[PDB]
Amino acid sequence: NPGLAYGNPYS
Amino acid sequence: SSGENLYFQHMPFAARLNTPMGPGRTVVVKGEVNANAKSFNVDLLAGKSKDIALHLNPRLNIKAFVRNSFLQESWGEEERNITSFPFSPGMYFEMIIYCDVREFKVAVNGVHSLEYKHRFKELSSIDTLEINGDIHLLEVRSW
Repeated sequence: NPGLAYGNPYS
Repeated sequence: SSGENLYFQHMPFAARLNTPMGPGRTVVVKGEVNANAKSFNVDLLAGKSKDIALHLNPRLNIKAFVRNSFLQESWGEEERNITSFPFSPGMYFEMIIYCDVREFKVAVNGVHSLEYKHRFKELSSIDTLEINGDIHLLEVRSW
């Protein structure tokens, strides 16, 4: 888990 | 180390990336902008030549998100176009830098913000991350 509160638009 | 706890890390912060840039590489910077911030920067550099392949420089006084490269000891032409300035004083932010074949893509808080066509072409020589300025850094990760 990258721990991204906002998610990743590039995934 | 990716995922190292940077809560008490002094600015400037400098780190060698384990895997350097190339198609598919991702770096994330998580932190908070000081309420009294004027500016900060996140740079991707070629550690040997010290060229800065990507310079990301939010300037809070004018609300401008400046991007440039420092190649052969000279700054290039700045890129400043933005749909909106995505930082604010006191805010938590997540900035994601994704390296594609022809350009970097940069997202702030989960939303695509800009593209930056590669000027430094030898992507796997880009092996160093430097961060400085008026922020509280919490964590850097790369994959």
